[PDB]
Amino acid sequence: GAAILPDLGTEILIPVCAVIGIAFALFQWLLVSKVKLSAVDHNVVVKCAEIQNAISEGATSFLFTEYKYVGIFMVAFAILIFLFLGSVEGFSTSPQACSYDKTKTCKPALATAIFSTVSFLLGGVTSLVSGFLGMKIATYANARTTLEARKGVGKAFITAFRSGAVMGFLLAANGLLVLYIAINLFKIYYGDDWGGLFEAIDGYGLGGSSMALFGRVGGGIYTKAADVGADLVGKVERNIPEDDPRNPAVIADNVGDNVGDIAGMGSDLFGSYAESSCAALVVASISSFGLNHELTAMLYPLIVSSVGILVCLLTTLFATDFFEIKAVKEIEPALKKQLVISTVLMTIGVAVVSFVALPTSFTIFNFGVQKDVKSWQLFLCVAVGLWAGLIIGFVTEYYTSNAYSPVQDVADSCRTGAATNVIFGLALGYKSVIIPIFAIAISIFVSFTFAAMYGIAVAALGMLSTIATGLAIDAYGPISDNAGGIAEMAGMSHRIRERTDALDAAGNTTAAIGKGFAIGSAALVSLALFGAFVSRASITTVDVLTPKVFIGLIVGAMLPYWFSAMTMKSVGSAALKMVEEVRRQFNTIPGLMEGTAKPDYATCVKISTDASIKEMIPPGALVMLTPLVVGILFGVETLSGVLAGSLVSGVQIAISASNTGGAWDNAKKYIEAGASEHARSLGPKGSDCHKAAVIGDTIGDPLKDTSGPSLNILIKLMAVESLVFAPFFATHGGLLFKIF
Amino acid sequence: GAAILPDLGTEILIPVCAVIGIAFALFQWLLVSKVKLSAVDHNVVVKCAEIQNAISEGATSFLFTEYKYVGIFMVAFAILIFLFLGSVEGFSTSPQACSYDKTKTCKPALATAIFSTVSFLLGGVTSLVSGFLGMKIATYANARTTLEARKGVGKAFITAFRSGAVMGFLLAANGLLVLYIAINLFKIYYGDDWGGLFEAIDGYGLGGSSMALFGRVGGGIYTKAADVGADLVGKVERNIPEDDPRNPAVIADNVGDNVGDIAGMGSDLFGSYAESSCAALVVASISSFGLNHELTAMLYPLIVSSVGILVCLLTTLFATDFFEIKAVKEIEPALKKQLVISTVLMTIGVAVVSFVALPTSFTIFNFGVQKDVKSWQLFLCVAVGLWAGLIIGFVTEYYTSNAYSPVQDVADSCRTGAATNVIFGLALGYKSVIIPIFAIAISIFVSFTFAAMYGIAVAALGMLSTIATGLAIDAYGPISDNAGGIAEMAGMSHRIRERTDALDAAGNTTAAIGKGFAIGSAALVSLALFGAFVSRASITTVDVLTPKVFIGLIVGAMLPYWFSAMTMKSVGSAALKMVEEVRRQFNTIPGLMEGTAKPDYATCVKISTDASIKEMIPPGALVMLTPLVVGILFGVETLSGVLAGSLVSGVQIAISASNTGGAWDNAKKYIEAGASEHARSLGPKGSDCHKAAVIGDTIGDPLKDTSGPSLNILIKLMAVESLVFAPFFATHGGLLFKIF
Ligand SMILES: [K+]
Ligand SMILES: [K+]
Ligand SMILES: [Mg+2]
Ligand SMILES: [Mg+2]
Ligand SMILES: [Mg+2]
Ligand SMILES: [Mg+2]
Ligand SMILES: [Mg+2]
Ligand SMILES: [Mg+2]
Ligand SMILES: [Mg+2]
Ligand SMILES: [Mg+2]
Ligand SMILES: [Mg+2]
Ligand SMILES: [Mg+2]
Repeated sequence: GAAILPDLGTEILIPVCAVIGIAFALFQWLLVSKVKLSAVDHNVVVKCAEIQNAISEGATSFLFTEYKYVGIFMVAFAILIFLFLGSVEGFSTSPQACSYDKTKTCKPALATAIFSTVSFLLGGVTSLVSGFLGMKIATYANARTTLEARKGVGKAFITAFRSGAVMGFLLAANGLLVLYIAINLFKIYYGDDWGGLFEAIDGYGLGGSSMALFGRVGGGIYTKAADVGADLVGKVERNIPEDDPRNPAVIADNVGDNVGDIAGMGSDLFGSYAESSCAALVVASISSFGLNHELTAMLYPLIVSSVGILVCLLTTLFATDFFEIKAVKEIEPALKKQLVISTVLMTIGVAVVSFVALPTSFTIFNFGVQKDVKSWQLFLCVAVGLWAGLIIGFVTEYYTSNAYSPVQDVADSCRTGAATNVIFGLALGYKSVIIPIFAIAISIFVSFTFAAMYGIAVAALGMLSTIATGLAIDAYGPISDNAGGIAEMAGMSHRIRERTDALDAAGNTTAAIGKGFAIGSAALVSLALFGAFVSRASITTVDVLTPKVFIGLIVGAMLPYWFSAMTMKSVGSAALKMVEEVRRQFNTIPGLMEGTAKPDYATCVKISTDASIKEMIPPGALVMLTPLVVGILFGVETLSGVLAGSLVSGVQIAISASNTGGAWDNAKKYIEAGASEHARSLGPKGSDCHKAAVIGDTIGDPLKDTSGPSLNILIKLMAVESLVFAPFFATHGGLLFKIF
Repeated sequence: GAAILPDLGTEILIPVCAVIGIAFALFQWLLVSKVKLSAVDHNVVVKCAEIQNAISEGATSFLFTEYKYVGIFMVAFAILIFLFLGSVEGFSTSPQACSYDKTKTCKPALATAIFSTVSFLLGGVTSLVSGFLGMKIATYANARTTLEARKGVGKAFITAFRSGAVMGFLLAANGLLVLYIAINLFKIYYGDDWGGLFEAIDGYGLGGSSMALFGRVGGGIYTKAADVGADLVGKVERNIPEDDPRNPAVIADNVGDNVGDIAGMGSDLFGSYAESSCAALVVASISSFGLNHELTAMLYPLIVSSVGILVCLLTTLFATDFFEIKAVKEIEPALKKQLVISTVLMTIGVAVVSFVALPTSFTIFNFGVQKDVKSWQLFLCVAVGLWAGLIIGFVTEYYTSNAYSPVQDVADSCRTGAATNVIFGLALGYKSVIIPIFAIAISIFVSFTFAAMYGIAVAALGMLSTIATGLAIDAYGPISDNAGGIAEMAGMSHRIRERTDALDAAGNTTAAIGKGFAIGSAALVSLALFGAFVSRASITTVDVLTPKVFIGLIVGAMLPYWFSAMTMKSVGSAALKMVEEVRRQFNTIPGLMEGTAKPDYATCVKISTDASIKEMIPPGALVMLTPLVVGILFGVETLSGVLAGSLVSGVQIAISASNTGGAWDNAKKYIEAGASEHARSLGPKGSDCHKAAVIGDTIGDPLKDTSGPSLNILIKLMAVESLVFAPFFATHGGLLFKIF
């Protein structure tokens, strides 16, 4: 049954919304361009511009190198997709009867193999663009945030936030537009074969997350090598300020914020948005929407996202135009209010979309059967994802902000040395998983009960319906981070660093929240994708108490630990190298420590470049080889276990790692700031307590910036990879069992 | 089909072996008594005995206190077993159809509710006795190991190993004898109802692990509060030797070794032994062995354990009589030979038992169907468990001994400070899980394929078939640990401390191996119990892709993290208080640092005492309340998800935690001994590298001695607890779904 909103209306609405989002991004960039600087107080302005250029150059240079390797891997893997999918039906060009309707004829499997390859490359390119554009605005907005900090913490906040909004709206609108275009283009070939249309379109998220994996891990290793090295020798050893221009690692550190926390994060969340959308589309395509060719209801997830962009635009105006920050204590609540307002506004918006873009009754594919579903039930499916997100955001704030007791007790434990700081920090992260898990569990139960895998996929999208705002508050952080780095490097007044420090602490919490959203939506979309895989692979039942499934389960649960071992070890080894280099320069360049000789920044940049480009390979291979090795050797039943295991296990370590690291960072910020008697009693900077906090922070660096956040990609990527390769595994896989 | 060994032979063989094992343990205690000392070099022996008495008193005092609370808890919980199990049949006194065969009449459920309570209390008491006896021999042989260290390493090794043997054989023999006795007594009532007999007997393992959970957590919190406190103030802050008698936390530290690493560990492994034996018994009881009332084959597990005692006795003779240690490098291989020799001899033993105590063909219950199994197939089930163990031991030795690169690299990373030491340590533990998981997975596949749940249960018992030797090599460690503590506290020669340090380092490795066997066997037995739970609860299929099972799965995966948060935070807070107290004594008691005034040990003993008794409660509650809360509220489908996720997730954090902790300890021992130039280059004691290693070591302390090893109990305990209450949950549970 047709919805109120006709198909042509949907066809107009979606790109209009994307255009509006792109326009809004450009406008914000324009407003930020009003902050002027150049390399040609004149001296402070000039110095900021020079440091900005060093950072910009370093960041652009790394991504080109990273993206060159990743893009080569992408072409290699696209060929694998083509051959494996094509081999299912012997590359025949002959049409076959639709698996979703024997009375109809569908396009050849071969076409789906081709178009899956196309959408995969599309997703990879779009994901690269997401990270690059993010890096561009971040490296443009950093120094401008620094200069605005001369006028106060509120002005600086607005520059960093407007700029964060540039990234969020660009990424959400571009991701939406590309998907919309691909669908209309692919439809020209597929015609009424919507099952094949959307199965092919599903490659988009596969490409998105494939590149995101390397961007997150590569970017992650680069930044943490520099970060740990700079901080340990500078702050713990040499008793100099963080980001001091004498420190040879400071440039790599600040470049790192852009290539990891920005570019990597950007590709990462694009993968999230793409997979959730695509997962909804596949299930709907063989549900009544796709069967009755009802375009509007079929594109329900895209309409939700179209409205999300608009909702986030309005929300943004509240922080950008309706409220002023005057005191440091107002930053975190400002940020939180963006999550609150957008959620409330999006609840309404989702109700509107459910009311006008769905028929009141319809059916959803449910493991071979068409399940009767009502539109108010779908509304609750996406709304439960939306509200799970907000809950995750609140709990994550409680655990990572130095405004609350958990982080303050972590800082407090520094009184008894680094070891107690680490014990308290590990305990905090472990403890922090409880409510997000419960939130995710509730979201699963509601959405699974109402609309099976579609409901779940649409819950994932619900959690990411406010993605423009999520990205904005998140990207705000590394920009603020760079601003303090630039302030120190340019020798600005201590008042400037205090303001940036306030901004930066809030970004710590905000980064932990973004990670919570990414993990939450990854669990959701991966479960949806798990169910879809099972159908696509002709599995009747995934029975945990069979030998094949159970070994998959316990092995899948182990993968996130293997992945974490590799990434942690990489950062550890590179940082060890970094410390040796930094020590060397301090110990052997005359005048360096005295400030009359300049350090060699390039050598540190090279160390984090070499380690990242090299060491991103094995964990990337682990994730993407796993479904192929398990699918081909052991078959779809064992692979089923693996998917379930990696999901339920990976999620726990991802959450605890990110929050522990976030907590160590803000525990350190708390001591550095001395904004209360308790904080001051832990100081001043350089005290044993401070140094214990720095130890904790640097241990948390790879936890929250390399392994932790990348785990959500491990999960969601194997999930979509297995779905895309399901027919191939079902037909040609399980060799070990076929032999014996 | 009867086997070659008649029922009467089996009835005689089992206690004969137990008694032999008891005799052998007593013989060893005797040879150890040959080493003489008394508080009535003369002044060294006297001081050694006054110190031994101080430790013995503190350990006995805490155990009584701890056991007081646990026993009280044990009685309360026993009342729940009676009521809940009794409620299944409305406390009827009438017989009813067999749950395994409705054509037959069985003993009333109410009877089984009573015999379950009896076996529960029996197991609890036997678990208490297990811990207590271990503590007795350990606090007896510690000073004897010290005094004998005056004559060389070999001499001190033997005393420590003989004493470890006492605990290993007493525990194994006693655990067997009690089980055997309880089976014969219970059979008096049950007659031909063997299903009901062994269903009731299954309470034995429930009592054993229930009470072990508190013993591992309570003892673990006690010991680690002292350990972290003593080491941070003494070694990191005040630059004095480890175990220095001036340190007021040193008595609590050394008491703790016996109270956690010995008593808690002993209960822990008794729990492992009992659950494995019992789980095999419940499946077999409704297989052909139980239905045909063939006593020999039905007691296959107890006959395996009986031959295990004999094999281990033979194995012990090799380290004890046939060989001796001249060089410290011979210690670790000596202990590993115990594992290799016992594994090989037991392979032969299990072959013989399989050949003489089983019919060549029989059936194994398999989710309703009687499955045809051959004796050679059962042989491989127990053998694959046995060999999985040896593999796990080798891999664990590789990751925790400082004779190999991973630990040496971790020690090396100390050159760049505590933060790199910690990052490397975390990475190592994450890495160490790969092969054990694979070993476990292979064990599952083989045993599940051949003989379903019975096969898996029997793989679990195979891994624990050399439990006496396993316990010997492990218990050897803390005895050595204490011996070095006594050496330092008695101001003995530096050369004495060097010898015990060598003994101690090996003990760290064997303790990590012990934990691996416990985690390996816990995975196996819990999977077997899981399957049995599913049958007993009348679940047709555990379908991962249902709302009820999946929310169980993800939540159950979260539980080990929640458990770790509690236990890590408890140690952190307790250790923090300890540090403050030790500082207080050093800063306010005149003459203390100088050596002319005595420190108040009692205050430190009180800190760890108070913290442990209080803080053992909530994690105990979490583990014990979970099956009841989920089973009653959500039902057996959800609890099924919980059990699966708990197992596959908990195993990863358990292995990684114990091995990380072990690694940091031995990295530290490596630097402390300086037995190579690389080791010496990181020294000497008090260096920045040494201090960085001590930081890592004290972070690892709660990881490997509180949270990590208790995690295996969390898994195996919820597993039996679920099976025992299965009829109850199946009848009266799932309330939330029955209402709305
Ligand atoms: K940040
Ligand atoms: K030990
Ligand atoms: Mg830093
Ligand atoms: Mg940074
Ligand atoms: Mg920074
Ligand atoms: Mg930060
Ligand atoms: Mg950092
Ligand atoms: Mg210690
Ligand atoms: Mg100790
Ligand atoms: Mg010790
Ligand atoms: Mg030790
Ligand atoms: Mg220790």
